[PDB]
Amino acid sequence: NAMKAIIKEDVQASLERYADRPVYIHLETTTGMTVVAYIRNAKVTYHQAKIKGNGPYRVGLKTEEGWIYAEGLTEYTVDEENRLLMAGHLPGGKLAISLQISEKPFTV
Amino acid sequence: NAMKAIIKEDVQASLERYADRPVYIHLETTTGMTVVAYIRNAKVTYHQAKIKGNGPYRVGLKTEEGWIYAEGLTEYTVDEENRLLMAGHLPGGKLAISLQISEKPFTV
Repeated sequence: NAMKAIIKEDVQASLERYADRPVYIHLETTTGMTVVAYIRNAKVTYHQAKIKGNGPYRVGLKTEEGWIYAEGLTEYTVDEENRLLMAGHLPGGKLAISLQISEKPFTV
Repeated sequence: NAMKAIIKEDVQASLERYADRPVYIHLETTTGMTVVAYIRNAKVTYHQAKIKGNGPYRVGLKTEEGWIYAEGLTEYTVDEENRLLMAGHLPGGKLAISLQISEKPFTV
């Protein structure tokens, strides 16, 4: 739980860090928890990235020929492996989301 | 709305059709609708694929070095462009999901 409330500018700086080179992505949505949609270790290269909103937040990544988008993000951290981990959880709607970016495949 | 109730064996046959060659994927989850998670035109090559359950259904695709998974699918079709379109909608929980596979990028 090194997760901390999102600091917009720090996340933006972190996203630009991983732009223009191949990275692995984990994008998952859960509900009430049961998994709804899940993509793990999708390999992509994005050239533009932006975190928007004032809380919760939404992140959009423009890939080679597509898009990766996540809304409802409220917390994050950059771990010892330098992986940008972001997440959000709405206790009322019982909805959770996770978007993680790493230079290496996600395992355990 | 050419969407029709899922026929497990037909979907399975369709999934195996796109296995082992590069395809484009659209995977999206929405709620109450507002988009929650979205990946459009992710390019992947999956070697194993299976639709499970008895209704709703869940589809798992094993990619080169990751996974694509969607639960709550109830309807589908294969359109004129030979694209496998699948979706599910839970009016009670106000949750929707879409998983689409195509040999070409998704546009309009």
